[PDB]
Amino acid sequence: GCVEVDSETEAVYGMTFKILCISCKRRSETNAETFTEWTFRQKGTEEFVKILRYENEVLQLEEDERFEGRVVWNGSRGTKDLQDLSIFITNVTYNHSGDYECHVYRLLFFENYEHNTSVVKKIHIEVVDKANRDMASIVSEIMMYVLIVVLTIWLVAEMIYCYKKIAAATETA
Amino acid sequence: GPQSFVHFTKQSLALIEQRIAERKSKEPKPSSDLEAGKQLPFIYGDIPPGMVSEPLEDLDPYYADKKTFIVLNKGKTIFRFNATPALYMLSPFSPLRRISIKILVHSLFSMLIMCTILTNCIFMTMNNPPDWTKNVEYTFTGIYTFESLVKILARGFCVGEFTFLRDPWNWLDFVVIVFAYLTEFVNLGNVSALRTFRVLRALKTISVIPGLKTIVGALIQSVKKLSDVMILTVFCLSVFALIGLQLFMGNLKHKCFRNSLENNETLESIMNTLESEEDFRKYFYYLEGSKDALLCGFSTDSGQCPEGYTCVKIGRNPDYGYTSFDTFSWAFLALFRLMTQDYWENLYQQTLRAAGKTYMIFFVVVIFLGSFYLINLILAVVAMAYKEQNQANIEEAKQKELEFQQMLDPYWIKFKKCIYFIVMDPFVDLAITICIVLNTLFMAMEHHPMTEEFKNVLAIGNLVFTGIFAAEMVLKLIAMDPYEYFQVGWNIFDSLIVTLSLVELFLADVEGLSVLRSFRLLRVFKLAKSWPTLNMLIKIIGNSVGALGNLTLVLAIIVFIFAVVGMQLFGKSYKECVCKINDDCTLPRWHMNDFFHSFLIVFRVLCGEWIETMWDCMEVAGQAMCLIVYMMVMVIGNLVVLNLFLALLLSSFSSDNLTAIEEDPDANNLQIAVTRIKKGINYVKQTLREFILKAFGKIWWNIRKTCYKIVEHSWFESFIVLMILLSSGALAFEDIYIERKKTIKIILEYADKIFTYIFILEMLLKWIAYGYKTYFTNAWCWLDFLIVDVSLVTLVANTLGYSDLGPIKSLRTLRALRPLRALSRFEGMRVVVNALIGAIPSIMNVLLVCLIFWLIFSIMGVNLFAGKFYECINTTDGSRFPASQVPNRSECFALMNVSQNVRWKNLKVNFDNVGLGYLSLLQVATFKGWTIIMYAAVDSVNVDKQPKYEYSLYMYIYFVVFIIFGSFFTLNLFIGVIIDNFNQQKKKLGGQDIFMTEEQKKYYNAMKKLGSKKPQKPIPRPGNKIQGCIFDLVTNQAFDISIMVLICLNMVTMMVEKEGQSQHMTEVLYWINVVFIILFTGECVLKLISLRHYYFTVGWNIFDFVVVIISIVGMFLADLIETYFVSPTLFRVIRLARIGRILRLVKGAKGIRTLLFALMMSLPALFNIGLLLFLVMFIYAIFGMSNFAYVKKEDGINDMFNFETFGNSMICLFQITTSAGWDGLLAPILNSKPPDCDPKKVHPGSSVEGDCGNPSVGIFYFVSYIIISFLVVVNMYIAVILENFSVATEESTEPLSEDDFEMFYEVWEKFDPDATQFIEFSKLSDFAAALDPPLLIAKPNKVQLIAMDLPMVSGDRIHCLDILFAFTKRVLGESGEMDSLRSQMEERFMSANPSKVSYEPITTTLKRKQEDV
Amino acid sequence: MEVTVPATLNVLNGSDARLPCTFNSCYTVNHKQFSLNWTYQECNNCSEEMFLQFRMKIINLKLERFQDRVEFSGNPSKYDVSVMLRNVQPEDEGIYNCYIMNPPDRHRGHGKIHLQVLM
Ligand SMILES: CC(C)CCC[C@@H](C)[C@H]1CC[C@H]2[C@@H]3CC=C4C[C@@H](OC(=O)CCC(=O)O)CC[C@]4(C)[C@H]3CC[C@]12C
Ligand SMILES: NC(=O)OC[C@@H]1N=C(N)N2CCC(O)(O)[C@@]23N=C(N)N[C@@H]13
Ligand SMILES: *[C@@H]1O[C@H](CO)[C@@H](O)[C@H](O)[C@H]1NC(C)=O
Ligand SMILES: *[C@@H]1O[C@H](CO)[C@@H](O)[C@H](O)[C@H]1NC(C)=O
Repeated sequence: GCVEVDSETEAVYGMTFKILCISCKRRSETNAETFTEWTFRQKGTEEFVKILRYENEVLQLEEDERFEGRVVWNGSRGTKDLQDLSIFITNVTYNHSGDYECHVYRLLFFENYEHNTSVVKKIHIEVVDKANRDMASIVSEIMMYVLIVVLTIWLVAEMIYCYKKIAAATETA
Repeated sequence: GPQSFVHFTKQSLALIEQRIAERKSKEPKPSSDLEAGKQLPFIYGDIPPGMVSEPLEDLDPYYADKKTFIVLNKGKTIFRFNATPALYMLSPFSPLRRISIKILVHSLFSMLIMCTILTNCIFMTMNNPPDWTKNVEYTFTGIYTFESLVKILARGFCVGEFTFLRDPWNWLDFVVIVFAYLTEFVNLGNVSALRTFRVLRALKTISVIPGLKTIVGALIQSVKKLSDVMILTVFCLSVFALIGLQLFMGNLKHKCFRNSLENNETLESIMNTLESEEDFRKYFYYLEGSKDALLCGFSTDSGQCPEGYTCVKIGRNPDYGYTSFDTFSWAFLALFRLMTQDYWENLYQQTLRAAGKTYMIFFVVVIFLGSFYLINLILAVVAMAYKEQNQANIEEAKQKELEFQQMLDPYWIKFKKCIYFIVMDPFVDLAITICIVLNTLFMAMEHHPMTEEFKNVLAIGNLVFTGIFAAEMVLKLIAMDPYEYFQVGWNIFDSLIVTLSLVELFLADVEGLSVLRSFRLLRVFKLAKSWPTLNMLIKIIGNSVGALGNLTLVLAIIVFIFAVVGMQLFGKSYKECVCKINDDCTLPRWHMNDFFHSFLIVFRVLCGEWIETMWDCMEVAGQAMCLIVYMMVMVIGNLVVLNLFLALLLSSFSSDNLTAIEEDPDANNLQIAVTRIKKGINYVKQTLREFILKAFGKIWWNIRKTCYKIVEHSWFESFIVLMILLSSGALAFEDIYIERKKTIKIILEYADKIFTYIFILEMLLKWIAYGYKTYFTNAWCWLDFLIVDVSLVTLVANTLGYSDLGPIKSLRTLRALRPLRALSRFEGMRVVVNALIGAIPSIMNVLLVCLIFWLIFSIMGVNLFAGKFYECINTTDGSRFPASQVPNRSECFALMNVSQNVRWKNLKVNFDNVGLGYLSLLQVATFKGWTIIMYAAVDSVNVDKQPKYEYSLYMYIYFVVFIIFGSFFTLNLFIGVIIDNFNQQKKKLGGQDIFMTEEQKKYYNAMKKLGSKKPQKPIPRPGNKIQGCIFDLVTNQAFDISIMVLICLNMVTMMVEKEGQSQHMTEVLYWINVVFIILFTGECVLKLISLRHYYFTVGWNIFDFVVVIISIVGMFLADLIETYFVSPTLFRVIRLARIGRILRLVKGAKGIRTLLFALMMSLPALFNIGLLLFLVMFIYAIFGMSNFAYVKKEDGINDMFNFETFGNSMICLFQITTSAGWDGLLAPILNSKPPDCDPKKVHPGSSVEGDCGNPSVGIFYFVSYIIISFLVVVNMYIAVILENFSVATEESTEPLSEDDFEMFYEVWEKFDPDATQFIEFSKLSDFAAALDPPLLIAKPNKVQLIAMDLPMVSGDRIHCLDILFAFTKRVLGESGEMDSLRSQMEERFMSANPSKVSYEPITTTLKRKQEDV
Repeated sequence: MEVTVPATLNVLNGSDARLPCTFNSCYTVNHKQFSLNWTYQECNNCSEEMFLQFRMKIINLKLERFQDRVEFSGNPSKYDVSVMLRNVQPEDEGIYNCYIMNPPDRHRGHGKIHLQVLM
């Protein structure tokens, strides 16, 4: 089943990065004919330029040079009922930092009814020079060592105490 | 008077008259062995040949005065008549009456009536009969009228004590006659309703067939005892119906309505102008292929309308509108359906989808406390009534048999003999028994997709086995004389079977009974040396048609009656109003238009499925007529079924069978041969050994002591339990939405790392504390060891090396077992587990028998429906092609060539081999998935032929027979032995309860007493004049009874709330409720003024006081709720408070208070079971949500019910705990190959591939689950309820009279003036002679005074309390209260006299007298 | 379909003759699909002349042989399709037929009345 996950927000310079855009239908059993368009406002500017449009299983790329090459479809294949609209950058550069817009245009087909829907997803992408470990993993590892050591110490302390008491009471008689 | 034979003559009549005249001028029971209808006692010898069938004088002296005369049959039965001329016309000497009464008392007369009754029963089963049927029914009514005339003329009708109309059965007969004649002459419009009555001629079987009338009396008594339970059931259903109608009023009218509307149309106009499924599909959202619109909800945990639709409350309820909570009546119907668990899972799913998932709680409570508690209550009451009845009959039979005993106070013959030896040989029989097993195991290798050579192999093998068995049959017949041969039952059994085999080998073209050879292994029960389980089952089936043959017959009779009634009432309607229940305007699968289908419907109702067929009936024939007929079948039929089941259960599994056990003198060939061959094998073992041998530091002890302290302490244990709970929760957090929960993902990883470390530390500590011996000769420690081992393994591999690539990604799924570490930790679960383990050995012993029985049935099924379940369907529609377009499989393949999306597919669960035959039988036995298999069966044609509609119609017989022998008998045996095992465990441990801990027993003893305590304290009267009167008021019985009315009035006030009622009725019903609130508060205030402080002493007066407060705040709060805040969901749940005013109704009932008390006694045990069930469900949920989270969603698996989260999975699991719809969940798991599942489907947001299921895992999952659930919930709830119920209905014995102890003391002072509490033994002989009755002991006292074993203190002196105890124990006997009364009597004495030094006993009066003699 | 009519109806010349016809069809009468034809023949082997028909609405064909004396006198929703012949004349003697279809009920109903005109 479809699950809306959010994309990561930090790409390593020079490497490859996949931008996630997932939009599930409310009821999975229906039919649709989805198509998508992406726009991108580069950090330092205020306007969104269209970069790509993916309709009818053919991706037509805009005439932009920032994304000339360097980007390939990585969404749903050969369906026309497109639920994952993700794109993938190859050779990320600094110019690819800013806001992204994932316009999803869906046309649900019903009994006698045709509903033209639309959704928007905003993603913020920051290009760093080398990967940064997420604070969550760090503090978790740290606390997971702290707990181990404190348990061991508590146990050993209580053990030495009890053992002294036992050695005492042994030869008391 | 063995020669008391005197023709009732005119002289005798005159004598009787003068006797009566002399008695009436001056102004006991008859011997029950003399009464008419009995059999003539042998005490009188034979009849004089001139007296039989002739007016004789009455024998019983009780009638010797009254005007009677009895006549005796040539079968020695009694017929007591009246002497008055019938209708003042025919004296007992009128030749007419003479010859009539002669005819009446005759065996042939009865056999004739039985014959004609059965013939009429057969003729009633014709939907449309010809006219010569009119002639023969004229004959029938003629016969009935004639025999009724002989009765009325012989016996008498106007005058007497033994007359025609003086017996209800003749009432029935006369009713039949008059109905027949009146309808035959004058007729009305609804002639069918008239003719429906003539089925009572079938009821006349009860009257004519012997023994039945006693059975009907027994049933009516059983019902009479079912009085309080019905009231309790109605009351509970009513309470839950009020609750539901409060919560779910109008929810099932939710629908997804399209948003954009053209032509300036509104919802109102639309709903006013569209009345066809097509139009509703145009405007509302219908799931493809469904009949009702999809239900939606407003919350976040309810259904979801697709984009472009919105949820609105409009239209009609689902299921033609018969499923709702809109009015009280419909809510009551729905709850009754929930109680009997009839397709309740659909109601469950609908309600959860329209209201939200958090209302699962409602259904949890209802099912257990309603469905499970009431069935068992009904079970318990029926069982106790029956057990009492039977034991009464049997003790009376002992009394009668006691009374009876007191009344007694050439060369061919040469080789015949040589053959006898060979054919009896203790080895040939064993060989034949192994040959039988080989033959069945040979036949069991028969599967559908079978090469031809396999077929010839099987054919020649079957021929070989037929040869073997026929040869042995011939040998027996030639050694043993034919008569002696046909004497034994097994001989004729094997004879018939081998003869049928030969006959079909006779090319006679039967091809239907060759399967029946498979019935031959039942001979293995012979050599089973009364296998502790097998002979049990055979004697079950024997008792069914043998001892209890008069019950099965009644069941068959009533089923026939109901089938015919249903047909007569509803057949023509089913035919006419047909397009209302079927679009193609043809008859549905379950109709009532001919006898066979109506019978099948009735049978289906007894199995427990009555709601769908009932909905179809209510449309065609109206609601009221249909409801009444179904409810009578459901109530009466299930009553009789319960009776039959429990009868056998108790009769064949209780002290009865183990009592009067006789030894079998047959040296079984089994034991002989096994001893001989055991000696042979030990001999050859010994000679093989022979041939082989002839040819050829205190510190460490301190360490262990210390580790022992820490592991034993209590902080340590509690800490470990905390860690266990945390680890199990961590498991519960990992669903399919774990990707978006990032931080939690990483946290749970490191948390798993630390848990593993902790548990390894614990294990090491235990090792150093206990040691390897003590630790590894334990059972739980092995469990913890295994768990930590798999955890450590995966941890290691996950990090250093292979790092989760191989089957490690499958070993990782065994984390779901980590909660198993809780069983050992909690005592409440350890006791239940222990009991179940103790019961295990008897379970896997009836299991073998069950598998053998089902193996037979599955082989037969495989031979009947091997590869005949294939069909050529239109995948888009899902419909079978007409078998005139696509006749066979090649044609379907040609259509696949040309057209698209057609498929020659096959049922997932079929009979293609014995493996799936077992699965198929499991669905039939549980009635969950059975209908599809049954439809597939009655349509089969041949191996590669398109199925046709009801081509092989009578294959329904196959499933009917199985359900009876499998689904009904196997359940009997299982519940039978299991329940006995529990009774054997209790006795082992002292008769204590085997489901309670040691801390719960204390609680149990207290609440047992604190419940049932008769004596109370009267409340003093207040002093004041203005308070006196109020007190006189509130105490009267008048006052209490009146309040019981205002409670029922309040109940009916809640019952008239319906969906969409006028604003007026809302305001009125509001103001009425206010008045009721005023009145009960007033009652409370009056009680608190009459009883100044003693009001809070009574347990009930407190419960009223709470209800008063709660009801009031329910009024104010709800008012405040809606006005300055808004929350309808809360609004409703707070109005549930007013229900507490109805609960007070159980304060006056006495049966109900007793039945509920049995429940309160049972919570401690049911709570333990509830725990163990929950842990099992949790473990299954983790397995499910990690195996089945990506299945197709094809059926039973929906957007809301699936294994994607912990919420959803637990919801599904709770559903199938009652096995409801487990076939639906399994179905989408059994498809593992395209074009069913796509093994490379990508899911957005995850990395898992493919939505296929694993059939092997899939099957094991559900089959194991529904088994475990049956063993726990069904069989322990029955055990727990059964024990408490008995002790609940038990009273207490405390008959002591205070004046008797006073006289005991007042006489004691005459012998002990110094009040030393001691008396001399020489004076003991006169002390007992001065007491008044019942304490009086008549002289000689010395003979009884010694046998009481009175202890004696120093000085040949005796204490007072020992005399009181020895005197009290004789008048009361050896009762259970006697030692408890002795316990309190000594304790109060020890607290009053601390000088123990003077009470030491030296000897007893028996031992002292033994010293003297 | 059960259709209830009098097999023979005897009416005085000049009086009004109600030709009663009711039909026991379980399905509700949908005026958009219900069909009624009331025909008239002189003899069993003679030609039938349709004189009234309920196709969507009551259609009186105004046959010359009846002048304007035919009226509908029923209520289809109440399963009554009777007609009225005012001021009966001797030439009205003959056979009258009530044909009935009540979709989706499969079977067509037919009632036949022999009207006789008395002096
Ligand atoms: C005594 C035991 C052992 C057997 C009892 C059998 C009865 C339960 C059967 C036999 C006759 C049947 C009855 C035959 C006639 C009717 C009348 C029937 O009502 C109508 O026909 C109304 C017709 C109309 O109103 O035009 C309702 C079913 C009922 C009670 C049947 C209910 C089931 C009955 C009572
Ligand atoms: N088809 C079948 O197995 O018939 C039996 C009955 N009828 C249904 N429509 N069901 C839905 C699913 C189901 O399990 O099959 C069942 N649910 C219950 N409680 N019994 C079943
Ligand atoms: C409202 O309905 C009327 C029908 O009488 C129609 O003429 C009119 O155009 C509708 N108005 C709109 C805004 O659709
Ligand atoms: C048509 O069907 C047959 C199989 O029945 C197949 O062998 C043949 O190649 C098919 N031809 C076409 C037109 O697809």
